Amino acid sequence: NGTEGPNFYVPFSNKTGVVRSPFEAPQYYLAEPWQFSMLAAYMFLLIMLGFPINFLTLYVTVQHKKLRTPLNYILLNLAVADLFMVFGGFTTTLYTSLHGYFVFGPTGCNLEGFFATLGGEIALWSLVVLAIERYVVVCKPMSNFRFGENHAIMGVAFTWVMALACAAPPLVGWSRYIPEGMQCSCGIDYYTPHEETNNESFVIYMFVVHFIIPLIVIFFCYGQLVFTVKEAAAQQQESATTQKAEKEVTRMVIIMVIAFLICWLPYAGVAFYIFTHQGSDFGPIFMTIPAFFAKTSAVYNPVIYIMMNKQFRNCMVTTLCCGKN
Amino acid sequence: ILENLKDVGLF
Ligand SMILES: *[C@@H]1O[C@H](CO)[C@@H](O[C@@H]2O[C@H](CO)[C@@H](O[C@@H]3O[C@H](CO)[C@@H](O)[C@H](O[C@@H]4O[C@H](CO)[C@@H](O)[C@H](O)[C@@H]4O)[C@@H]3O)[C@H](O)[C@H]2NC(C)=O)[C@H](O)[C@H]1NC(C)=O
Ligand SMILES: CCCCCCCCO[C@@H]1O[C@H](CO)[C@@H](O)[C@H](O)[C@H]1O
Ligand SMILES: *C(=O)CCCCCCCCCCCCCCC
Ligand SMILES: CC(C)=CCC[C@@H](C)CCO
Repeated sequence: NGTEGPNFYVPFSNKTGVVRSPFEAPQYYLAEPWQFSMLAAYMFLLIMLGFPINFLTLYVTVQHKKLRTPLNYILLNLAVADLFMVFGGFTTTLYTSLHGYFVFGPTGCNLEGFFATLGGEIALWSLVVLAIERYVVVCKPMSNFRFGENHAIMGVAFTWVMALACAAPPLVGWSRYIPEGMQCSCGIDYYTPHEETNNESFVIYMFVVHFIIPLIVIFFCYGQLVFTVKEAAAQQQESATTQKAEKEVTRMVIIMVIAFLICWLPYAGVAFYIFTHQGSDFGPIFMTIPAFFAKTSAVYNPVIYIMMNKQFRNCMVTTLCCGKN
Repeated sequence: ILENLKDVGLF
């Protein structure tokens, strides 16, 4: 059903002699041109919505001192992550999608895949680290401990280490970056069993270390937090404000957990199917179904984690309305 | 924990 070569895999059979290198000729045989136009349109959407919302976060952080607290660093980190998702991934894929194929060759594939994977992993591990920080600060699990600047910096560096420990192996021999789906964007190889780079062990290490571990850490930390808040509000039913707080905190934890699942579950499940029923017939459009949900997390992660944060909100309505409110 | 909730931006 496919068509392989030295540094790619076109999910389209060369029985008709039409398949060409995704680095060299347009792939209008695995998708009409208008579908490449819609690919470019969606990239345009993700840039027009994703760049303002994420850059503005860093901006208002520069304007408002009450935002430059350590328990906010990871949020800033998230914004930077999304910008790596925007300029390392979304814009490149816009340009290449407008040509019908990946014009920047194998090296450009390694770059666009390295920065797209990097940004996405920084975002994910920032979500995990944030959950850990809120568990520690709110649940008070260690005797005589308060959260300082050095702890926050440590957390950000941990996100960077977990990201590099997930984006660098394909550049040096563990798995590899190849054009995915409609061959216009580059990603981690999990649809060929390429033994020379040991794709199977890397895909297992992804699913276990960079999916199961974060999932468990988030669910644990936020379950513990909702327990703590529920329990305190139970011991304080005379305080209506504590009741409000219990409600809002529960609703937010549900929103964040469900958003995490919507974001990373399709990628894990579809990729795991392409690595459990591997080798079959996979429409490029079928291949771009989890990447949709994951890539849109550069837009709704700032909406959930920043725009729904009363501090950041306030400072943004202040900045955009250039003075008051 | 209302103070902690505001610190972490959850309330
Ligand atoms: C999908 O399937 C396609 C068709 O099977 C395939 O494309 C073919 O690729 C070969 C090269 O590997 C092309 O071969 C050339 O054909 C022309 C005549 O049509 C020859 O003149 C030319 O001569 C070559 O020149 C050499 C250097 O001087 C010399 O040693 C010999 O003359 C040598 O033969 C080549 O033979 C062929 O035309 C292509 N087919 C089509 C329909 O264009 C694709 O590669 C394949 N896709 C992938 C991704 O692998
Ligand atoms: C992993 C973190 C997810 C925890 C979300 C579970 C929220 C359950 O929901 C909660 O239970 C209450 C009953 O006490 C209900 O009245 C409310 O719907 C809600 O406060
Ligand atoms: C200082 O006081 C500035 C006041 C705010 C001006 C009002 C903003 C108008 C809304 C523009 C957003 C729509 C852009 C079009 C989308 C493509
Ligand atoms: C590629 C595969 C079979 C599993 C990867 C799971 C991803 C959702 C992890 C993203 O960090």
